[PDB]
This record gives sequence, structure tokens and C-alpha cells, in this order.
Amino acid sequence: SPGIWQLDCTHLEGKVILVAVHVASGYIEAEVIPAETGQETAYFLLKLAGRWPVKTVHTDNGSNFTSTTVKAACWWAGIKQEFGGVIESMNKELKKIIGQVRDQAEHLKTAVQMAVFIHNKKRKGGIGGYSAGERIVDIIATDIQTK
Amino acid sequence: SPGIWQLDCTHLEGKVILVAVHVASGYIEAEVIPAETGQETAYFLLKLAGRWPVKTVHTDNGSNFTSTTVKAACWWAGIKQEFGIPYNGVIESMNKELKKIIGQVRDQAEHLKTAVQMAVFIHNKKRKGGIGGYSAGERIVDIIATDIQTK
Amino acid sequence: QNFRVYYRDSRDPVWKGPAKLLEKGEGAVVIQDNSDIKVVPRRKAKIIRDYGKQMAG
Amino acid sequence: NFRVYYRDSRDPVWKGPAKLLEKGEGAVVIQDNSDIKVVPRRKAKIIRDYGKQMAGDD
Ligand SMILES: Cc1nc2c(c(C)c(C)n2Cc2cnn(C)c2)c(-c2ccc(Cl)cc2)c1[C@H](OC(C)(C)C)C(=O)O
Ligand SMILES: Cc1nc2c(c(C)c(C)n2Cc2cnn(C)c2)c(-c2ccc(Cl)cc2)c1[C@H](OC(C)(C)C)C(=O)O
Ligand SMILES: [Mg+2]
Ligand SMILES: [Mg+2]
Repeated sequence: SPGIWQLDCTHLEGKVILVAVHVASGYIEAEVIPAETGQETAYFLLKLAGRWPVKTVHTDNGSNFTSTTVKAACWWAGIKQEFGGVIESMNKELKKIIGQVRDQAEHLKTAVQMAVFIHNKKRKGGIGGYSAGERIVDIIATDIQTK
Repeated sequence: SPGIWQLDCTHLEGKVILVAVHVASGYIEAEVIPAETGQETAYFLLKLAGRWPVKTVHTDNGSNFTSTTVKAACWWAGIKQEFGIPYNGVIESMNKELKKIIGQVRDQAEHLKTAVQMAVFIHNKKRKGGIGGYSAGERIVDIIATDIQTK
Repeated sequence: QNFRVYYRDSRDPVWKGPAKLLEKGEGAVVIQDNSDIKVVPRRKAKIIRDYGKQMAG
Repeated sequence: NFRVYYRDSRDPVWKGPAKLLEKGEGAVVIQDNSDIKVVPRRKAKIIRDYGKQMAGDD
């Protein structure tokens, strides 16, 4: 549960955005990639797995996610792949924020990182509200203590 | 204190590696950037600030770190910049171990940027002292988690 | 204050800033950099808000 | 502990993951879907779970 991620590709302004969502927290990481290829997807995964404890990734049957480069990265990093709606709901919120801040950036990739920033740090409103960035840190912290 | 980061640029095989180290934990984030410019540094910073609480960045007076693009990114993300005093290294301690791991796994990757991300992986998961110790990735999570509980 | 402007003067390619915003017109931006009023085309002006700071804490 | 990816002769599509059987001086013996092949060391990318060994969790 602490290491379950959903990955998918979305498209804006002719560019390819690779999105990773931590399922249990809603925390997201996203970046424009130069092409929707397995080579770029694998490099994305190696970065992600070196920063968060990635144990399982859920993707569709896209060619980039079934590539030999991605399967090798998952073998090297110890990631289990699963090709069987949190990402769609969270990505709809990412597209919402990208449109909010689009005029603040020249390049789309800059707006994407601005939107990722806002998404992960925006606290929930009421009593005891926390952000997605705070939720994933808490989830990983408690899993480490229960060694 | 939990949001203190040190950033510096290092070079390998003719390429520019931008390194960010979380001071309180030794957790590092590194990536090959196409040029040692403020434009690439600023994009690196916005990515980092969206992932971790980055409140203060310690850098030297390199042109990329003193650039207008970097200062604009810190103003947008609310990051305080702390440039070093000219004429004079905690990042060097972790950067020395970074180059050591890059050389250990360099043959495992065709591109240097892949070897760099492999080294970041191993550095952040390596338990300090031994199997009975903790890693940099666990230390930064513990530091941030307990800091969240304060407020 | 929440706005900081970066701009280019003349054909000097290096960007100057931060300057204070006064009005973002259609094809021109009015700024003041250290008691010096300047009128810069919208193309040569980049306005940066502390938007991420206002959405974090 | 070891997986190998390879290309057959004059075939640009990479094959794998193949199960490594033995490693020679400049060649490896691997098994891809119950088919055993001998691929040169030049056209072979050998990937071990090096990162998985430094990460103890499942
Ligand atoms: C393309 C770009 N050029 C910029 C700036 C700024 C402030 C200046 C003056 N310039 C001109 C320039 C180019 N080199 N130098 C030395 C000066 C920014 C920017 C916009 C918003 C934030 Cl918070 C931070 C930076 C960007 C952004 O791209 C990244 C990848 C982020 C750099 C973008 O997409 O708008
Ligand atoms: C350049 C490269 N090509 C690779 C692989 C693999 C396994 C194959 C078969 N190929 C040929 C290929 C290229 N596209 N496709 C569709 C097949 C890897 C690799 C090496 C180690 C790990 Cl753990 C993971 C991937 C890389 C690495 O680069 C990244 C950026 C990581 C992809 C690198 O730098 O070695
Ligand atoms: Mg898809
Ligand atoms: Mg330096």
C-alpha cells in the first residue's frame, strides 16, 4: 500500500506529459517528456523509484509501459508492474491547475511543475487538514516504524 | 531546518550534473542537465520544491544560481536564497559519496544520466553504518514527518 | 506586495530585475526599477507572482 | 538475480526479459519463452536486481 503508484500519459499543446500518482495519498509527480517512448518512461521510473519507495506500478497496455526498457528498470529497482480511477480523478485536478497557472509560464513544462507544486502543497480545508505532500510523508513514515 | 537544501553543479564525462542535498538528512537529488544555466537550474528548483518542502537553498555565487530565472523561481515558490560569502561544504561530503557510487555502477548503464539516477537510488536507500541502521531516504521522511506534527 | 517583474532594456539580451509592476497593458508594461519609470513592451516583460508561496503557507 | 535483453541478428526490436543460463567470455546463453539462444556480449544488455538488493521490502 505505501508503494502503490499509478502511471499514465496525457497530452497538452502537442506535448507528452507523464503522470505518476501515489494512490494512497493523491500525491503526484508529473513532467513533460520529449517523446512517449519506453526509453523516456524508464528514465522517469528510475528517478521516481530513487526518491520514493516504489513497490508496484499500475499502468495501461501502452507500448511505452510494456517496453523492455521499463521492464528492465522495474527488475533493477525491484518494482512489480500491474496492467489491470484515482489517476484520472487526480489528473483532472492537474489539468485544472495547469489551466489556472498557464499564463504565468512561457513553456508548458514550467506550468506543469507549477501545477504539481500547487497540487501537492494545497491543504485540505477543515479541521486537521493536510496536503497530499504531507499525506505521503506520513504514510511512508508510519510504514518505516512498523519494520 | 527541515527545508534547508544545498545545491551545486558537478561535472562528469563533459556533462553537467546538478546536485541538491537535504542538509539535515544527507538525502540527495541529482540529474544531468543539458547546460549549466539558470534556466535549467530554475526548472530543476521548481521540480524539487514541488516534491519536498524547500524553504532555503544554500548555493555558491555561480552564474546559474545567481541568475534572474532562479531568483524568480524562488520568489514564486517562496524559497529563501542564501548565497555563500565569496572566498569561502556539507554537500561535498555527500557529493564525494555520489561520485563513488556512480563509478561503481557506471558499467550498468549506457548513458551517464542513467548511472546518476542509479547512484541516487543506491545512495538514498543505503543504510548508514550497516543493515541495522537507517538510510537517507528514511531520515528525510522522519525529519519531515515529525516536523509536520509540530504545527 | 506580490509581484516582481523581469525585463530587457534596449537590445541587451540579459534580463534585468526584479522591478515593481505598475500596469500590464495590452502590448506594453509599465514598471519602475529603483526610482526609474520604464515602459517595456509586453514581449520584453516577464511578470512573476509569489503564487506558490500564497498556496503553501 | 539476472535478466538479459538482446537483439537477434539484423533485428532492431529488443527481446526479453530472457532468463540467463551462463555467461562466456563474449557471449551469453539465455532462454526466451523456452527457446535457448546464444547471443554475443555486444548485442546484450544484462540487468541485475542491483537496486532491489539495496532495498529490503516487499
Ligand atoms: C523560459 C523562461 N525564461 C525566463 C524566465 C524568467 C523569470 C526570465 C527572466 N526568463 C528569461 C531568461 C532566460 N534565460 N535567462 C537567464 C533569463 C522564466 C521563469 C518563469 C517563471 C518562473 Cl517562477 C521562473 C522562471 C522562464 C520559464 O522557464 C523556466 C524553465 C522555468 C526557466 C517559463 O516557462 O516561463
Ligand atoms: C539507453 C538504454 N537502452 C536500453 C536499455 C535496455 C534495458 C534496453 C533493451 N535498451 C535498448 C532499448 C532502447 N529503447 N528500447 C525500446 C530498447 C536501457 C536500460 C539499462 C538499465 C536499466 Cl535498469 C533500464 C534500462 C538503457 C538505459 O537508458 C535509459 C534512459 C534508462 C532507458 C541506459 O542508459 O543504459
Ligand atoms: Mg495511457
Ligand atoms: Mg558551484
